[PDB]
Amino acid sequence: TRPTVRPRNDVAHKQLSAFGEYVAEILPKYVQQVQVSCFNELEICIHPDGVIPVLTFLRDHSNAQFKSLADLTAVDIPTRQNRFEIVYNLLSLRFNSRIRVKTYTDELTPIESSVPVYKAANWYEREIWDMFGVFFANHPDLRRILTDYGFEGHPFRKDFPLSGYVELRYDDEVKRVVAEPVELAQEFRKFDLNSPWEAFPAYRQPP
Amino acid sequence: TYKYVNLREPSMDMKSVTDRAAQTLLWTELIRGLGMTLSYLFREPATINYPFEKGPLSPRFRGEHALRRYPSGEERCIACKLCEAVCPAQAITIEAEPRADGSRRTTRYDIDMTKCIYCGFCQEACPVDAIVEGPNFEFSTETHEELLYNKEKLLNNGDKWEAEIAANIQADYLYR
Amino acid sequence: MNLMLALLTNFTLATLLVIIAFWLPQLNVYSEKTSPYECGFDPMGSARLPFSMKFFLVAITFLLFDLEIALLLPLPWASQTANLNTMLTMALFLIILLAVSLAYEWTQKGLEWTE
Amino acid sequence: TLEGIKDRVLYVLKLYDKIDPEKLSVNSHFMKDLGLDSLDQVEIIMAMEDEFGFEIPDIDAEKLMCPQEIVDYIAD
Amino acid sequence: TSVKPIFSRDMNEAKRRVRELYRAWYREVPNTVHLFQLDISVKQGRDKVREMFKKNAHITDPRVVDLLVIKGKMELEETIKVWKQRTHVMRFFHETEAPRPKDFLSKFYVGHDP
Amino acid sequence: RGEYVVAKLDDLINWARRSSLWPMTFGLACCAVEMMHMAAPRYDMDRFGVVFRASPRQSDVMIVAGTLTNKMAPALRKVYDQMPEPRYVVSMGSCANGGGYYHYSYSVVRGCDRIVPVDIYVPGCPPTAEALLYGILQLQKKIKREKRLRIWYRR
Amino acid sequence: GLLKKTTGLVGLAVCETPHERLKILYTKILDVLGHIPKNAAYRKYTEQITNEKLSMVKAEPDVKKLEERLQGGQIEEVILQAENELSLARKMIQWKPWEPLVEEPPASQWKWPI
Amino acid sequence: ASATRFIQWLRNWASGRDLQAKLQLRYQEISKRTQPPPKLPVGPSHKLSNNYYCTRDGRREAMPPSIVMSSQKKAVSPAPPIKRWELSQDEPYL
Ligand SMILES: CCCCCCCCCCCCCCCCCC(=O)OC[C@H](COP(=O)([O-])OCC[N+](C)(C)C)OC(=O)CCCCCCCCCCCCCCCCC
Ligand SMILES: CCCCCCCCCCCCCCCCCC(=O)OC[C@H](COP(=O)(O)OCCN)OC(=O)CCCCCCCCCCCCCCCCC
Ligand SMILES: CCCCCCCCCCCCO[C@@H]1O[C@H](CO)[C@@H](O[C@H]2O[C@H](CO)[C@@H](O)[C@H](O)[C@H]2O)[C@H](O)[C@H]1O
Ligand SMILES: CCCCCCCCCCCCO[C@@H]1O[C@H](CO)[C@@H](O[C@H]2O[C@H](CO)[C@@H](O)[C@H](O)[C@H]2O)[C@H](O)[C@H]1O
Ligand code: SF4
Ligand code: SF4
Ligand code: SF4
Repeated sequence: TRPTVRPRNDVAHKQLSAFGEYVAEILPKYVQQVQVSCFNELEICIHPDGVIPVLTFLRDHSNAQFKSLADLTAVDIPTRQNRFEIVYNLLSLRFNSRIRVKTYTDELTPIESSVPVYKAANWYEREIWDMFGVFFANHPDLRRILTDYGFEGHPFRKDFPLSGYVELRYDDEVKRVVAEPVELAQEFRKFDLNSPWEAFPAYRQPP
Repeated sequence: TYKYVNLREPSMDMKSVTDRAAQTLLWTELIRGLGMTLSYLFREPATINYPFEKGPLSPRFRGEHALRRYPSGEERCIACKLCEAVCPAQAITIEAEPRADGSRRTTRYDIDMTKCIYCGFCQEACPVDAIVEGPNFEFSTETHEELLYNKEKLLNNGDKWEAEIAANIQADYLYR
Repeated sequence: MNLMLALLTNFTLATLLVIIAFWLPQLNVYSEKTSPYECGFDPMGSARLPFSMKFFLVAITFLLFDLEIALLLPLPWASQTANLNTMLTMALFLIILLAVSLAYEWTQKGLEWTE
Repeated sequence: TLEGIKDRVLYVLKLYDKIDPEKLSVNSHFMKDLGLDSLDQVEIIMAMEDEFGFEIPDIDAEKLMCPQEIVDYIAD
Repeated sequence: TSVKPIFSRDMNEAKRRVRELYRAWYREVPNTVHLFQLDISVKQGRDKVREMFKKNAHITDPRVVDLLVIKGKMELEETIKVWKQRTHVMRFFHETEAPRPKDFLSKFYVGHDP
Repeated sequence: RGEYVVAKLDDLINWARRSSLWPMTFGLACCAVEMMHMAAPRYDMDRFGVVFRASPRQSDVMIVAGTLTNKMAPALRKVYDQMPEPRYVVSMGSCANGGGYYHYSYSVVRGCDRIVPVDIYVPGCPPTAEALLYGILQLQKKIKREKRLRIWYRR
Repeated sequence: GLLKKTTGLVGLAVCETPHERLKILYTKILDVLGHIPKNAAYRKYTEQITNEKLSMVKAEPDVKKLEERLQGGQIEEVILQAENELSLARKMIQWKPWEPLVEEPPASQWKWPI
Repeated sequence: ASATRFIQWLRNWASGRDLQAKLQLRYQEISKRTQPPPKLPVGPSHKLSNNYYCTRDGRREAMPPSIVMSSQKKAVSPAPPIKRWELSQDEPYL
């Protein structure tokens, strides 16, 4: 119990590992990977076809009972051919436990909408469509939610520039707000911060 | 542990039922609410007489920025650019070169006070206490341009406010 | 003549204040300034579109009840009659029938607004 | 009114600005002959829907490439 | 090259959805001008709609076409429901952008942009 | 002497206008919380004659208290145009002043002065309630210095 | 035991006959589980936990003492969970998740950091 | 604090509380605005020996996730069922 180091909890690590393979045994058709982090969080990585079967099972199964969708989001990794990682964070009140379910898609492949499983997923999928451009099939009402009306692009993609492409001002001649190509009085100053010395040997990739 | 906020069955005896009828017909609970606002009418108000009286502040207050000097009059800033690196808003802009006596000193030190989030990271990062956030908060301007501070403005602020800034630093530097 | 003069003065005074209000200040009229207000965004549809009345039945009942007060207002004068036996009976009969009419509309859910 | 329907359809095709009435014939082809494109053809069909007050589904509209082909279609 | 479709099995089905969208936009321009009190004519509005479809005429992937149609319907719904304001409808016409000549010499005189 | 008369009438209309500034009930983000504290008992803006009114038709001042996004910009301009005149704009906090923490975002207007004219800029993130009050009193003194009738007399 | 006045959860009505209702529901779940392949992990695990719950229901005639053994909250919460399990079992008949993995991911799909 | 006796009684009666004991305006009970200097303590790593950083390096103890299954017996739940909450004994019903 060194004072500055976060203590381990092996009991939680063991319990989550056992449940991880329990889920893999029951849904082998869709489960591609199961892992538990060193701070005791369980992740199920699945084929995208399994979004509805897997999420239904975790919600309704008597030994799972993940009734609450805490969060639904996406991550963009341009180096992958399926660049978008879709992440579901679920909470089980009955068993006081959390689980993460992850799948993937590319710019042109639809993902089945999870609104039938969780009504909470409605706006989360609109946000993912808005910020990443991932289409969700059978969504009752898919449209932008955060961006401006008529906004072009998906800002949270890694290749969308920080300041975008257009900016707004009031123009007296046309007596309205107009959109024009972005110019910055002071360009954002890119910093190269990474140290050229490796920090964490435990995570070194093979050469 | 938990408690129920609203789970109580009213008593159905004659006295209780007649107490509730009086409350309904004679508005007793509404009259009680009138008593509370009446008691406030006769309390001393909490208002202070600004600008003749001021709200209290502490030595840690983060206000207008200033560039400081050593007791000799030399500038403290040696253009390390730690403040510029840490600034969450990228509100600081710095240029530097050797001074005519070889000193390491800035030729530009701008703070865009309309970018700045007044977070105090720059004064935490400074190794020589050159850049600080002073105690002034009454510097609203009539134009946007007046809030784009260059080094001359920031040095004047330091010269203007140093008497208070040094006393504030004295009060709080043992907490840093 | 005093009543007519008092009314004329009141509405003349109000009209003069409105004349000053419109001819004293400096105006700067343009399209966006005079557009209708809806919290910063353009209205969807005309404000002249039908606006459903959910208390329509109470409103019609008001017309009938509003006329009952016209029958009841003479009661202070009717109390000056020598024929007080008849007047009191008829006075109570009218109020009771108004109460019965209110009770009917109440029990038959006529005072509840349409959903 | 098969005789008349040839006239209303020709009147609309005349009004449609992009079509030169000198090159227009009851057998003129919108793409090959009258020099129009798919969207122009779609525009013409909506003009037909107006003056005849009835709907031409896109499955139907895709085959009407000549003024006569429209005439044959209104008959039913 | 076996991929999950969005809506259209092939370009023939996609071009049907494109024509359906074009009709919906074409009918809508007269209302948009009237409702938004725009100072342009229905002809300019429909020419702009035509210009927007034309820039994408070179696509051959049905999935890309489907997404363009999905966005087109989203854009149309925003307009019909007056979620857009007049400023949004007029952003298609770029009325305040100065001309940017597109010949080598003109660019050479103004700067380094190719 | 007309000069004397117009000078005194300027003082009266200026005094009436600065003594009765009615800001629009309009706030955008965290800066609006400090604006609430200016209305709260410690500062009691109402004691200066400064009273919020929701309708733009009945407002003299727009306090832009928070970040102005691109999506919100047309609505801010709309309700400013719907204010009768004279009208004033106080820019409160870094976001409204020039973008602030979100200056480089794709969705943020870099300063509300791109959308509306601004009479006073109140610095801070957020400005303290006292700082905002200082800005309101600075606006009052700006209105006190106006010379509308003296300039009209010399036209 | 004396009846519950409320379950404490908005919209969850008290059940007058919880033992009988639970027996019906678990029996249904076992019936539906009989059309799933014998070696499918879902059937084996759900049969095991369903039979445990059913055994506890038969062996405990008191609701409060039964709620303690079930460890699923109010008895009306256990009934709702039994209904949710039945609905899932019917769906898993049509999904057949016991079949082999439909497709492997690309090479570096789950590699982090990149 | 300067309210006369009659006014104190009036607002005490109207509110139904003894308001003078818990006034919402602050007087002399607050801390002085000048304070003696502090002398803050140091942490457990302020030692001159037996203090090698490698033995107290939390960041370097983090490990990549444990791969339970990849595509390269009793039923379980994620954790034991949650224990039912108890009613408060301080005040079970408000
Ligand atoms: C409850 C009742 C309360 C009623 C209170 C009534 C107000 C009492 C205080 C009166 C003060 C004097 C009024 C000055 C305000 C004028 C508005 C203003 O600021 O304009 C600036 C303008 C400035 O104009 P400008 O020429 O400098 O420039 C404006 C034009 N642009 C925008 C292009 C620059 O002042 C004037 O134009 C004229 C000032 C005249 C001052 C004398 C007032 C005479 C009013 C008579 C008008 C004739 C119509 C009749 C109206 C009814 C008569 C009572
Ligand atoms: C000899 C035999 C004699 C025979 C005659 C005997 C007659 C006397 C006995 C009859 C009862 C007398 C009192 C009748 C008063 C009217 C009662 C009434 O209507 O109030 C009840 C009303 C009910 O509403 P609610 O509580 O929400 O629930 C009702 C469920 N349907 O609730 C309300 O109306 C609440 C009103 C809300 C708005 C109140 C806001 C102001 C409150 C402060 C007012 C203080 C009173 C000031 C009076 C000043 C008069 C100058
Ligand atoms: C839905 C239909 C409902 C119908 C309801 C009808 C209610 C009628 C109730 C009875 C009201 C009148 O009751 C009656 O009032 C009169 C006075 O006016 C009284 O009359 C008494 O006083 C009057 C003077 O005031 C004398 O002239 C008279 O000789 C004397 O008998 C009667 O003693 C009393 O019996
Ligand atoms: C002669 C003048 C003096 C006599 C008073 C004359 C007016 C009498 C009005 C009698 C009304 C009786 O009929 C009325 O009908 C409704 C049914 O919709 C009843 O019940 C309903 O209304 C009440 C109040 O709205 C609700 O609390 C109740 O949940 C609802 O079921 C009323 O409790 C009852 O009061
Ligand atoms: S206070 Fe914060 S935002 Fe402002 S200049 Fe310093 S580091 Fe930058
Ligand atoms: S102000 Fe301080 S931190 Fe910033 S450049 Fe100067 S010495 Fe470095
Ligand atoms: S200036 Fe600061 S406090 Fe004000 S809205 Fe922006 S981030 Fe929030």
